[PDB]
Amino acid sequence: DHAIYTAMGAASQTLNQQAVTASNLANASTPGFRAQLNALRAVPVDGLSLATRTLVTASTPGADMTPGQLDYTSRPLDVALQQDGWLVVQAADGAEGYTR
Amino acid sequence: DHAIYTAMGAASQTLNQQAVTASNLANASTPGFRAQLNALRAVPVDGLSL
Amino acid sequence: MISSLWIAKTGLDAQQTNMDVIANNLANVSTNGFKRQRAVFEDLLYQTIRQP
Amino acid sequence: LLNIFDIAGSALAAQSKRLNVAASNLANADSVTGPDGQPYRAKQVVFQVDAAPGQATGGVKVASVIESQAPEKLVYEPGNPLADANGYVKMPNVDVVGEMVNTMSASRSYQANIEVLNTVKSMMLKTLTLGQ
Amino acid sequence: ALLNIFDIAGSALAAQSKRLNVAASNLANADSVTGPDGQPYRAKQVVFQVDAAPGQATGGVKVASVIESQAPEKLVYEPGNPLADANGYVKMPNVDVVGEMVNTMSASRSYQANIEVLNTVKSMMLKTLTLGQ
Amino acid sequence: LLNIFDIAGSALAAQSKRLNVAASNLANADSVTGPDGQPYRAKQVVFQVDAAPGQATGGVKVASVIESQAPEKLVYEPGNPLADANGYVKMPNVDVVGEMVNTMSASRSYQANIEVLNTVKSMMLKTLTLGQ
Amino acid sequence: LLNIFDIAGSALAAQSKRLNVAASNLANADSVTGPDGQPYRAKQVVFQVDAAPGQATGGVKVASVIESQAPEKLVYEPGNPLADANGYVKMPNVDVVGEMVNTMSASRSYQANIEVLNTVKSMMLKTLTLGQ
Amino acid sequence: LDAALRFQQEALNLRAQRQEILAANIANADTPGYQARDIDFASELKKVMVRGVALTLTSSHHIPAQADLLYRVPDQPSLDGNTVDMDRERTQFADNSLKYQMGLTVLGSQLKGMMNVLQ
Repeated sequence: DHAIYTAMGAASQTLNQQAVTASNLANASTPGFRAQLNALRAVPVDGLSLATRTLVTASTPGADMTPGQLDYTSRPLDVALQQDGWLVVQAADGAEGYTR
Repeated sequence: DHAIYTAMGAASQTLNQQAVTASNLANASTPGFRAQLNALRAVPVDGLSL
Repeated sequence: MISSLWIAKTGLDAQQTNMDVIANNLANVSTNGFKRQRAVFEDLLYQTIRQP
Repeated sequence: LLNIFDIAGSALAAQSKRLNVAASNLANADSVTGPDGQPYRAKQVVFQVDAAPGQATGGVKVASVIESQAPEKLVYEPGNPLADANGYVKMPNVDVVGEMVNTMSASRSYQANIEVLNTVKSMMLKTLTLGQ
Repeated sequence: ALLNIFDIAGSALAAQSKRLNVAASNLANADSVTGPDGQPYRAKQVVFQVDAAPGQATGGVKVASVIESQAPEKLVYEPGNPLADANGYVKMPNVDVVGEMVNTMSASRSYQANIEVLNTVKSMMLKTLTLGQ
Repeated sequence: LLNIFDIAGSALAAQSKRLNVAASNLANADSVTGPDGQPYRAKQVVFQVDAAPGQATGGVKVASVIESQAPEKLVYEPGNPLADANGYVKMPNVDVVGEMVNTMSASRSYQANIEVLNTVKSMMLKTLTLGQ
Repeated sequence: LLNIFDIAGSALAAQSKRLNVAASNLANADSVTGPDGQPYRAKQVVFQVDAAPGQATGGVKVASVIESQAPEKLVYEPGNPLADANGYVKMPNVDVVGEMVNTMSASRSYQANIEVLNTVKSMMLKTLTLGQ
Repeated sequence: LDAALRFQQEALNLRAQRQEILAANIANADTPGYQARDIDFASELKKVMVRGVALTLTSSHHIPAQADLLYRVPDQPSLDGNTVDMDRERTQFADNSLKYQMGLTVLGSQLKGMMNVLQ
């Protein structure tokens, strides 16, 4: 009977993956955007007998630091960094954020 | 269940617009013809509530 | 309504806005002194759910 | 009305009114004028939670369907009446893709409430055979 | 087949009913932009405890203290709609729709189980009356 | 506990555990990592006959859940952590068709045992009216 | 005939006759002539309430099928007979999308009344078991 | 005495009449200008409970003899004429059927109690 919960978990968490992809996918043609890659984690439920259930929790391990492909605009002050490079920017609260 | 009728209206009216343009359009190379432009009117259904 | 639908909706609206920009930009060839216009987009605040 | 019948039926009625607003907007996209002679101002529905007094929760009320205040996108036709100086027809401000997405969302919410009503109704029939 | 099993199963019925009514409220008020005073609707949950805490032994469930779920209150972005603050963000109640579907599903099943338990105990007791004769 | 209720109830428990394992597999198919960081190894249950001393038959016991030691199909993502030399993520080896069939068959066996229990309960309650 | 049976069954009959009229229209659109030789006139049904003396409500009656008074859209074929001076054939004015929506709406209303009847049947059969 | 059964008797009869009214509403879902109806159950039930003269009884062959539709406020105007809202009607019909079943169960249980007292 509690199996439904595990299944529910999966369904719910799959929607979260969908959400990520959607935000990951609407953001094409957003300058320098870093795709937020996602994964699903098995979560065992260690208990007092017969460890049989595992949940499907959704996660985003990080961002895809694969350099997106360049558009030539000839504008004098449009900048493209080399691979693994970042421009440092004074964030809203005030701290060195990094952008592409 | 009445939404369909509103949609029906639009579809039906659109078909009529098509006819207008067709009559508007087959009349190319008709001497002195005056093209009949068309339009769509919103018709509110002002009633009791909502 | 779930987040996926509306996220994809704002993606569709952004593409529509980009196409509006392009269409205006293309209509205004042969307009003296006109300056081409480029649409620049941005992502929205990320709703964190579980800190690493 | 029993409590959950009220809650889910209110959800259904609100979703139906939202769908009607969406259908009306979608149908009147590209409609030059109203009866009085005015831009067709696009419509929106605002969902409040019902049951203000008592438990503060349960059911949805969507009274006062209002007007979406986007700027009435214009087109240039100074041969058509209804154009001011610097001839500009008024041309309803309906976001068609927004209306399609809104229609799908309303349909899905409708169906979810139908389903919850079905399950609860089976439960209630089982309830009445309490004893006898 | 004691009489203090009617109380236990009836309390279970009431708790399941209240949980189901709350989950129906959650599912209905998804995408309810505003509250009556004007506030995003906060999806709620009910807290199940054992009834008659002190001494006792085991018996019954109580649904005291309906609480408010701490999901991160998802946002949307429509800076044409009022109720969107600076950096226009409609606050958009935080309902996990599939979770609430399953909640209603299981609530109905548990309610049905307890209804049946009531009937079975009453049959036990009515056949208790036929003791001797 | 009467012997036949014990047999059928053990069947019910075994079927529930089998269905739970199948659901966990079907849910964590395509799960990169475990807690510590290792593949999710696909899980199976072991069905054995119960009542070992006496009559050699009766009931089913699902002691000792095990793991399906198939070679844990790999994928190639050599930027992902959890990838060894020859970057090869481990990618649980769950066959969805097998797991869906397991769920269907487990539900049917569960139903059969439930409905055996109902039959037997009626049989015994009728036995109590022996004579009078 | 039981009263609520009469109400719902009258609804069923009216909906069936409306669907039949819609099908006749949708099929005889694009029809040049009748038997005697005349335009085919799109047909419509008229819905009225029933049981006038008493309670002023209850059930729907479909009396007086009529022929629509739309202006009989013309076409030009001055070699085909049936065409008057200024050769013009009469060519029925059936609105196909309106008739499609009629068919779907009538089917949906048919389903609603069907299922209402089934519900009332269950209610009455449980009424027979009052006490005994 | 034996008018304790009167209350649920009248409640069940009124539920049946409301069922007939709601079925009429469903049946007339699409007739133009129907202007859907209903009754207020609490008021009707109170009125029936709170409130009949037998004729002259002279020599035989003397022939003894004897014998509020509220308007539901509509939402969503049509200008196809009608004002029956299907969702409201369906929820009301389902609730009414459920409460009719309840009343039937209660009356049957009262009759069972009365009949069980007698043996």
